[PDB]
Amino acid sequence: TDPESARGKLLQTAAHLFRNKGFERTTVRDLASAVGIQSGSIFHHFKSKDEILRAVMEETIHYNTAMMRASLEEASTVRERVLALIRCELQSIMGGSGEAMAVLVYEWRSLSAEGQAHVLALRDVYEQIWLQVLGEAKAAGYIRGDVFITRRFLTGALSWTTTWFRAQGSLTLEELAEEALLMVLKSD
Amino acid sequence: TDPESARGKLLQTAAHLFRNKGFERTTVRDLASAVGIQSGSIFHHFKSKDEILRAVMEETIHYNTAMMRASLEEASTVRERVLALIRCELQSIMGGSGEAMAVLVYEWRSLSAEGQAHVLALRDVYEQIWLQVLGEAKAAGYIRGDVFITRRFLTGALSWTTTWFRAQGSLTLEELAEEALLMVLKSD
Ligand SMILES: [Mg+2]
Ligand SMILES: [Mg+2]
Repeated sequence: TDPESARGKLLQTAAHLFRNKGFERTTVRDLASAVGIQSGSIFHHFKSKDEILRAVMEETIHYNTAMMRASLEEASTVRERVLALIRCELQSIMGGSGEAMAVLVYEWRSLSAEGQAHVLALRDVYEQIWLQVLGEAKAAGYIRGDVFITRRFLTGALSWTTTWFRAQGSLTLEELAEEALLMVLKSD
Repeated sequence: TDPESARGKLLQTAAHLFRNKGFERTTVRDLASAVGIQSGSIFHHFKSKDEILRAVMEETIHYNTAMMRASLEEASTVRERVLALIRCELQSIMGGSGEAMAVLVYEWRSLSAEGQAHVLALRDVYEQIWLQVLGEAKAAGYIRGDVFITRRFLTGALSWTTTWFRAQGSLTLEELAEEALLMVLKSD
């Protein structure tokens, strides 16, 4: 969405308030004061506060995915396409994608069933990009195992990096992504 | 420890009470009634209730590790030794190792710093078995990447299986372990 539209100002500013204070502690008053409007005008753009949270999360995933596809477009070989997705995912895991991603992770349980189903639809599209690229890898002979299960293991291996990557000290994210590629591909 | 010794009866029975009710809700009275003793006699064997929790967790790890080493002893090839550790870890992740493992995972924050350092010492030994076996694999030419980082990714990939393995329906744990082996080894 458009950052200068009042919708965009509201979404982008809500992302910070939610990240800083929590969704539950962020009042409708808080958001209106931050955007320089009155409480009651918030609800000209979203049907509910729950819907603002849904849109913050949708925006983050739309952005991560757009970034992924753009990186893929610049990659012409199997090894570079797999590496592009690994790097994008790691960058998202390590606080790239910013406040609105941190909101997705910690405020997940604040979102309505209906909001959640919308955000999960976007996650489905994100996963299909992974499955396309890993399916290409499998077809070219770079992946030994089942494509869907390979993605499930890689999901866990990359996510877990939050528990240890900072403790390492001298390993960069690019080196981490390269090591992930060495694990998942038979050759690169 | 010895299951028929009063120490063993206490530890093995505490493992259930802690798993069923939580450590915090398990009173000294509860444990004494379950073992058929008086509250005050519990503390002839352990210095504290915190120490009973430490010993439940230590026993589980000692047992998992003993099982690991035994499986390794029956494996004569690199592929079977790596698979043995993957299978043992998965079996532990999926509710093998039983009540005392579930206690380790959920009651971790109830354990004292001193108890924790003891349990972490056992985890160190467990990890060194993984590093030995993966180091053998690397030496024989089966692993492309860094041994320590390969173990960190595999830790995350196996742990994450709790979030999805039941939803699959028809995949067995042995098949899951085989798929993990296909990912981590260049050949098997
Ligand atoms: Mg901003
Ligand atoms: Mg028992």
